[PDB]
Amino acid sequence: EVNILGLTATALFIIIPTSFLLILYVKTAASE
Amino acid sequence: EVNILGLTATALFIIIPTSFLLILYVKTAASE
Amino acid sequence: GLPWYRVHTVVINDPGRLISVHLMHTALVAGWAGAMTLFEIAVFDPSDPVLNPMWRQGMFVLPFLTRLGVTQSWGGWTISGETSSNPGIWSYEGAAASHIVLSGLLFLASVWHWVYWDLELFRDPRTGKTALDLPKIFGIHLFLAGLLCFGFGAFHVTGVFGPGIWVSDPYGLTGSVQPVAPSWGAEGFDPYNPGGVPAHHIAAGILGVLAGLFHLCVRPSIRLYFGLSMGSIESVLSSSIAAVFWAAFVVAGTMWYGSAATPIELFGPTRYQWDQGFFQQEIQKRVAQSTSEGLSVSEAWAKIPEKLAFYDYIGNNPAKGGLFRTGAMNSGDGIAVGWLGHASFKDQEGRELFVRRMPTFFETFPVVLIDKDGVVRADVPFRKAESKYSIEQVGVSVTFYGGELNGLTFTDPSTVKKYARKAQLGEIFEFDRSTLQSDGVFRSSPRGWFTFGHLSFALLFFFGHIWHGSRTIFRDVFAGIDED
Amino acid sequence: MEALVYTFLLIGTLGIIFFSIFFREPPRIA
Amino acid sequence: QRVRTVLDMDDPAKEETVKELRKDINN
Amino acid sequence: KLPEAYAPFSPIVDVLPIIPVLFILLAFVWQASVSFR
Amino acid sequence: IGTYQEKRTWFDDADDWLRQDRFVFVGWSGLLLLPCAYFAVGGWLTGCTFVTSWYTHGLASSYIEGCNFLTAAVSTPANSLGHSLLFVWGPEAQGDLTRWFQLGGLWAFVALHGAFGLIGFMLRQFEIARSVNLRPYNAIAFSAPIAVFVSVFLIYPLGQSGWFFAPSFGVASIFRFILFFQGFHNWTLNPFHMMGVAGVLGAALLCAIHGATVENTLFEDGDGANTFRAFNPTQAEETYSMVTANRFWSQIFGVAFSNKRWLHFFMLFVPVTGLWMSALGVVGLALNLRAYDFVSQEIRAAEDPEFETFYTKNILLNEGIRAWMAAQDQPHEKLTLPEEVLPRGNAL
Amino acid sequence: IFTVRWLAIHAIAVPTIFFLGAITAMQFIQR
Amino acid sequence: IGRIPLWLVGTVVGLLAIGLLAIFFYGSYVGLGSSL
Amino acid sequence: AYGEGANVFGRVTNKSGFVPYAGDSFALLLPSKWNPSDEKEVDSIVLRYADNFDAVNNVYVIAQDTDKSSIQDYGSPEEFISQFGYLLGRQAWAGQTVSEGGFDANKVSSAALLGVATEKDKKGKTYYKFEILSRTADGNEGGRHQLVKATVSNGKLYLLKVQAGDKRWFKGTDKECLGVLDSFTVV
Amino acid sequence: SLTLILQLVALFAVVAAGPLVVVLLSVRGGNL
Amino acid sequence: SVTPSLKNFLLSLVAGAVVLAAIAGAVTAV
Amino acid sequence: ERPFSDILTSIRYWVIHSITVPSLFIAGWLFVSTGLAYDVFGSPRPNEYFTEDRQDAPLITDRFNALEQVKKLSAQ
Ligand code: CLA
Ligand code: CLA
Ligand code: CLA
Ligand code: CLA
Ligand code: CLA
Ligand SMILES: CC(C)=CCC/C(C)=C/CC/C(C)=C/CC/C(C)=C/CC/C(C)=C/CC/C(C)=C/CC/C(C)=C/CC/C(C)=C/CC/C(C)=C/CC1=CC(=O)C(C)=C(C)C1=O
Ligand SMILES: CCCCCCCCCCCCCCCC(=O)OC[C@H](COP(=O)(O)OC[C@@H](O)CO)OC(=O)CCCCCCCCCCCCCCC
Ligand SMILES: CC1=C(/C=C/C(C)=C/C=C/C(C)=C/C=C/C=C(C)/C=C/C=C(C)/C=C/C2=C(C)CCCC2(C)C)C(C)(C)CCC1
Ligand SMILES: CC1=C(/C=C/C(C)=C\C=C/C(C)=C/C=C/C=C(C)/C=C/C=C(C)/C=C/C2=C(C)CCCC2(C)C)C(C)(C)CCC1
Ligand SMILES: CC1=C(/C=C/C(C)=C\C=C\C(C)=C\C=C\C=C(C)\C=C\C=C(C)\C=C\C2=C(C)CCCC2(C)C)C(C)(C)CCC1
Ligand code: NA
Repeated sequence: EVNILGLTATALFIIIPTSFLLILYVKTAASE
Repeated sequence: EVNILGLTATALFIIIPTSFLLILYVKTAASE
Repeated sequence: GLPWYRVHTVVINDPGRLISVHLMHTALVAGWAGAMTLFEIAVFDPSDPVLNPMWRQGMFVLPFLTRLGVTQSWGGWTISGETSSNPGIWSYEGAAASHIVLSGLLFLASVWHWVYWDLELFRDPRTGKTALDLPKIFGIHLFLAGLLCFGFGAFHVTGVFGPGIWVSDPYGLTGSVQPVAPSWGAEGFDPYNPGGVPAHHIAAGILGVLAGLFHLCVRPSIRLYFGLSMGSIESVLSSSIAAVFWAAFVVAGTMWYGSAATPIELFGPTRYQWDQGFFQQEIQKRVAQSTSEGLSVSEAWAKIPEKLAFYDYIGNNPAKGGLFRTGAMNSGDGIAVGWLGHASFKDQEGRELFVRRMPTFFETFPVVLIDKDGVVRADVPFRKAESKYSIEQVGVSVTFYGGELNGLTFTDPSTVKKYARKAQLGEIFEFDRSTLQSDGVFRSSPRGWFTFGHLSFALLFFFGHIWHGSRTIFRDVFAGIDED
Repeated sequence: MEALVYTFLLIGTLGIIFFSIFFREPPRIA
Repeated sequence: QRVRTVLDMDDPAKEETVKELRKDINN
Repeated sequence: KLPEAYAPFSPIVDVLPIIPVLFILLAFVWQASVSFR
Repeated sequence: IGTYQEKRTWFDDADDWLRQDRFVFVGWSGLLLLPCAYFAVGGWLTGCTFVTSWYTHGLASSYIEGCNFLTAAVSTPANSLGHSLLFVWGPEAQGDLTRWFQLGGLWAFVALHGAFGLIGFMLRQFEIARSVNLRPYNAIAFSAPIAVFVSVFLIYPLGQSGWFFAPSFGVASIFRFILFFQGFHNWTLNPFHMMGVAGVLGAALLCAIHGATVENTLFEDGDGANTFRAFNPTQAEETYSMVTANRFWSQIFGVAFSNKRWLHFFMLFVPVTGLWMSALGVVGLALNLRAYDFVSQEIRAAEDPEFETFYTKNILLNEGIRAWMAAQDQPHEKLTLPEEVLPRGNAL
Repeated sequence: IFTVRWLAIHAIAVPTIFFLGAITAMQFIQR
Repeated sequence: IGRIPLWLVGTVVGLLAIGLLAIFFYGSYVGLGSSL
Repeated sequence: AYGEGANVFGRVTNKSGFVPYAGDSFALLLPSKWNPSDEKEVDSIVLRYADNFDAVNNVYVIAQDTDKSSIQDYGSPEEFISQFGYLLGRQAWAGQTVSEGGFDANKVSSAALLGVATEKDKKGKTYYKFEILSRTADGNEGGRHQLVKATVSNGKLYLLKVQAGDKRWFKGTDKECLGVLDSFTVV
Repeated sequence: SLTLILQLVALFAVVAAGPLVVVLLSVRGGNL
Repeated sequence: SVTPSLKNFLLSLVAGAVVLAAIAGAVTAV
Repeated sequence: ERPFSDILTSIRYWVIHSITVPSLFIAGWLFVSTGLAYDVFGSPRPNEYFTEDRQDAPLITDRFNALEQVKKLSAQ
């Protein structure tokens, strides 16, 4: 009946680090 | 007990637009 | 630039930014403390303080709250079940909001010390550079820690001003928070004697204040100053990491083995007292004592309380749960609602049999029922084809002597096999699995989860201490040699 | 959604390794 | 009362108890 | 069994398999003797 | 010490004698590493040839009984001993050595002396790195094997019932330990162990790849057909063509290394991280906190008699381990199991 | 001599030779 | 110095070591641990 | 303990693979590789021994008090087999299934006679010999070889019973079982 | 036994044969 | 009173003391 | 310097070793053959694995009386 706890855990552990590293990469590429 | 769906909805509706507004603020103040 | 894994190295030569991040870290820790206490209060059910104990609900931070005095909240209930008194400001939720307020103020002070970081206090008066007299800072903090030990031992735990501590029975039946008389002898170094804790904290406080006075009065020696690099802040970072992971190892060991600072009524029972037959020991001793005083064996078991019979249950064993068996212990195999009693098994001709209790390692165990001498007399077979000890042909009958079933004698082999498989796990108990939609498999105690987290953090800070000691002894090569 | 989330994770790994092979930074300094 | 009986009562159940481990050389 | 005229010679027969293993080891001996030049 | 007078004491004479170039260096850690390590290897070697294990385990694990190098082992004390340090002078042996043996005391002797020898060996690496004035990345790497030693030989028996459940110092006893975690713990299914396996396999992969690539891109540097005679430490130029190596692996694999520092730091990082993850997993199993089962699969198997997978098969083989192996591996627990209740299927 | 190298190589040599002589005796022992 | 060749020293040491392992392997089939 | 020289170049004292045992008015030669296990299965046993590999292969003697003269007065060997059919296990599963094959309807295990005898000794005592093949629908160890030696001298019946699987039968253990049979005797 | 004695004398004759050749060539010149 | 285990610990402390003295003499020699 | 390439090649190293190494070898031989290893390290003889009172593998199952327990459970 859908394990929403594991779903939101997986979703957050994907979303937060990939977004954080994308911010750092964008500021590295913009500010040489 | 505990409405985990409402807790998650409220938590992300706080954090994601807040992080969005703060990131544009700090990136705007970084390069005026 | 600076790599992603070194972004906190910019605050090394900044006492103001260092104290700002220390303040914000304390703010975050206090905020978690308040939030977790309120979450546990929200998910807590204090209705049954016997057969639905707090450690069965996954209570992690509430036992640490209750270990030094608070027992009742704003809900009008007390975890011991005793009639509600007046907490004052210091209740579960009141203390929780106090941590939340403390977190906010530490946050605001952290922001302040971030904005104002160039204090001349962090300035060397004679050379004008940024420096800190770390031995003097240590002496001051040692004085503060000694005064805190002396106060916490001579006013709170001894109860001359504080409420005391949680002390209970040797077998976890009756216990409460009250003052304790300090034990100043060799018994004070007994790990389980609660009086050894106020005596320890008083003597530790007097030694700490004396050592703080010594470090205020006396500067270090130059050879030691150069050998350990006392002028460096990563050196004392490595030393502090060393001390904190030693303390982590000590607390994990004491929590896993039980101690005076580790109540069974607060953190659940222990795998060692499950193995060594401690609750089962007094269950059988009490039953034999009641039956040896001219009393028939049908009400002797009724004299056994619900707490002890539940303590003799392998599902309450901390060394049984799983790493990804997430949640409360009640969420694994339901909530206990009643004690069925001792399943006593009889042979057809007449001789008492006993189930071999399931060990700590096994997920599942073969059901065997052996006699007093120690030979196998019955079993739940696997083959069922060439079996000779099987219950259907040897005629094992269960009698039962407890609460809901006091005289229900079953000779049906299916029910006898079921009750044997239930009694191999300790005392049989009714569980409801529809209240929380439980799993079926056993879970781990907060004692077990605490020990796992602290042993893991002990290993990571062992590596961190080794690495930071590497950095501070080898500060020359880590900075540069310049063709030398 | 039981198998679909593992599908997302596996496709993410494949996309990341594909981008690391092709849309990589050029190898500088020798 | 009977320490002999309780030892034989629970050692069928589990053979690793403190009391059976203690003074086993007499057994 | 070995034939009748050769029966007491089974001891000098019995060691003969290991001689090829002694050959490569002899090559190593000669290389040590020439000091692996 | 900052152009001070630095009056010489006994410490400076001792330091001057210890920090000397010899055949084998001593240093300060020689006060600890040399005796602790020599006692550890001597205790293991003596227990593997003479010290029997008949009393504690009910078996033979020494050469004096009929055991080989792959059979003898310095065995752990009995489970009823719990977690005693088991001194020769303690309440156990009461000062008697010939019965301090055959009671597991030599196992504790070897384990404690080995732990302190590992401590002294990292101190060795640290102070020699100081003498040569180089970074102690070797000590950084060595922090992981001792984490494994502590988590395996100390933390796991400390969290479980006693030293009996620790690995005995040997070969076949280690294999028993391995199968013990296989059946009783399902250690393969633990994600931390999967990380440890990935770390070791990747480290061996990096070892082979780096060696082959350097040895196949090593330039000419002379006229002889033997490449090894073409190496000279006097020249400062690099031995192998890193740009050629990078092009080769970029066109074969798709990704390739560009920095020697990042290459060698990766070779440093992969086994250390894998071994620390395995150490954390064994810390988890020290508390019997297993990754043993999958809830969805066990429920689906219980409510579906025709749904089976390799995980269900693995659970069954674990039950085979427990039922047919605990009966003899745990003599203190007294498993007198009839062999018609053990799980045993068709014919076999 | 009795130097550091002498002490180390003798501490490795003497008990190992004793143990080898022991085990060569151990090989001819029968039940 | 040089009175006996180093190669001959290594060779006789190797002969003794190989014979040592040989009698060790021989003693596995007889005596203790012979499984007979 | 006391000091004695280790047996170097001093012959081996035991190679037959058997050890003598003298019990209550009976003697036998137990297999050397076997150990006793305290697991009473019919409550009438005084002696039980099992191999160290897997104890499906067992030997045990029955001390049952039965009183009617001699084994000839006990009757035919097949009648004796009919009396102790409970000794060859029991299928307590009473479910319905015609699906095993090689066995009767709603049955799991079966027993077959392979040979009976009335072997005597030097003193003139009579001994009953029994060879039974006990197969089961799982095909467990290819069946089991139940070798039974029976006699009665005093008012207590003596019934040796050597059990062994068929998987071990043709691997070199049938000689051990026959050795146990013709070494077991009652005096 | 005689069989074992002859086996060992054959083994030592064939094992010492090689090093005897090497030492003979070492003490009788060279060309190796 | 002084139990035998404590007495043995005190002799163990003396033994460790003389072992440290012995290793100190050994390293100050040679 | 003595780089071990000169110690081995000199017979002075071998004259002080042609009897000491075989001396240690025969010392170990007599040490094992006289039963001294069994006496010093507690290993039972091949004829003294089981006593007459017990015929199963020994178990300690005791801590503070384990010395006297192994004394009674070992070979006299
Ligand atoms: C070391 C500190 C610590 C300890 C000992 C505990 C212990 C406990 N907590 Mg708790 N918790 C903590 C910190 C801690 N917590 C923190 C910091 C938070 C805030 C985030 C929480 C929030 C929290 C909640 C909301 C709940 C608990 C609950 C519980 C209890 C149930 C067992 C459990 O945790 O589930 C299982 C334990 C684990 C799965 C251990 C994880 C082991 C590693 C870290 C997993 C590996 C992760 C991997 C590397 C990342 C990939 C993930 C990705 C794929 C999504 C237990 C006694 C439950 C409870 O009782 O309610 C009150 C409950 O619901 N905790
Ligand atoms: C006004 C200050 C104050 C007060 C009165 C409290 C009070 C309390 N806190 Mg709290 N806390 C505070 C500040 C405070 N805190 C701050 C600033 C933080 C942020 C860092 C925290 C973070 C925090 C957490 C995370 C938790 C608490 C918890 C608790 C409760 C139980 C504590 C306990 O039993 O664990 C025992 C405490 C200890 C064992 C500390 C021992 C100190 C070690 C041993 C010192 C070792 C080194 C030392 C320097 C050596 C001294 C040398 C010597 C010779 C003198 C308790 C009511 C717990 C709780 O239940 O939540 C509410 C809990 O989980 N607090
Ligand atoms: C005279 C009054 C008095 C009294 C009655 C006590 C009483 C007590 N003290 Mg105490 N003490 C006192 C004065 C006193 N002390 C004074 C004046 C000081 C100086 C400040 C101390 C300093 C002190 C320390 C440092 C400790 C105690 C501890 C204890 C408790 C020991 C029992 C226990 O909890 O389990 C047993 C406790 C232990 C086994 C901890 C020992 C630490 C070992 C070495 C841990 C090993 C970890 C190490 C890194 C090895 C590696 C492990 C590897 C497997 C990874 C006990 C109740 C211990 C404690 O805090 O209890 C939790 C402890 O650590 N005391
Ligand atoms: C209180 C202890 C402590 C403190 C003050 C420090 C402080 C520092 N460390 Mg260190 N370290 C510690 C413990 C500590 N460490 C431990 C236990 C380990 C072993 C795991 C290490 C291993 C370590 C390494 C390998 C390195 C440092 C480095 C550094 C420096 C910069 C790192 C940084 O924060 O940037 C940013 C850090 C991050 C962005 C972290 C990434 C996010 C991680 C993966 C998860 C976040 C954790 C989670 C949110 C909270 C969990 C913590 C809680 C459960 C305890 C910095 C001054 C670096 C350095 O000095 O470079 C030369 C560096 O290379 N540390
Ligand atoms: C110097 C290197 C060294 C080190 C680091 C160790 C370390 C260790 N040994 Mg070991 N040992 C050594 C050498 C060493 N040993 C040698 C050379 C021998 C041969 C004799 C032994 C024989 C030995 C045995 C037989 C055993 C150990 C054991 C142990 C372990 C526990 C020791 C213990 O608890 O007792 C306590 C030790 C100490 C308290 C150290 C003493 C230091 C004191 C405090 C100095 C006091 C001196 C003082 C200045 C006196 C003057 C004061 C006066 C004038 C007033 C431990 C890890 C035990 C073991 O392994 O457990 C199974 C054990 O059974 N050792
Ligand atoms: C349906 C589908 C998709 C099926 C698949 C489903 C399924 C099977 C799932 C897969 C799950 C999965 C991802 C498995 C991995 C899970 C696992 C256990 C991971 C653990 C993760 C982890 C954090 C472990 C900790 C240890 C750790 C950090 C390991 C990392 C290992 C690692 C990356 C090693 C390197 C491997 C590698 C290929 C080597 C690089 C070699 C290299 C390119 C050198 C080339 C080179 C060499 C030279 O010498 C020179 C000179 C130059 C110049 C040069 O270039
Ligand atoms: C036809 C070819 C067939 C191969 C196609 C598939 C191969 C996949 C490519 C390998 C992975 C790329 C690694 C990205 C990371 C990456 O490219 O980083 C980029 C990095 C380049 O680093 P540099 O040399 O530039 O380092 C110096 C820097 O500091 C300066 O830029 O490459 C490497 O790290 C070395 C390659 C190791 C490769 C390790 C293998 C990792 C395993 C991947 C497993 C996938 C999951 C399993 C599936 C579910
Ligand atoms: C300002 C102010 C205030 C206050 C505010 C607030 C309220 C704040 C807060 C805050 C908070 C309330 C916080 C909290 C938090 C939490 C945290 C911080 C956490 C956490 C976690 C972690 C860290 C994790 C970890 C991990 C992971 C990662 C996974 C799982 C497992 C582990 C554990 C490992 C007021 C107005 C009142 C008044 C005064 C002023
Ligand atoms: C225990 C103890 C102790 C200690 C002792 C010690 C520390 C010593 C030693 C010792 C040792 C130290 C021994 C040894 C041994 C060894 C051996 C036995 C070896 C070998 C063998 C072999 C067979 C080999 C082979 C080979 C190889 C494979 C490699 C190379 C080549 C060759 C050929 C050599 C004491 C008394 C104090 C007291 C307490 C207890
Ligand atoms: C048929 C026959 C025969 C033949 C024979 C032949 C064919 C020949 C030969 C031969 C040979 C063939 C001999 C030999 C010997 C040798 C040896 C036995 C060896 C050795 C080696 C070694 C000792 C080595 C050492 C080393 C080195 C120096 C280098 C590196 C390291 C090593 C350690 C490896 C005759 C005439 C007798 C007659 C009878 C029969
Ligand atoms: Na099968």
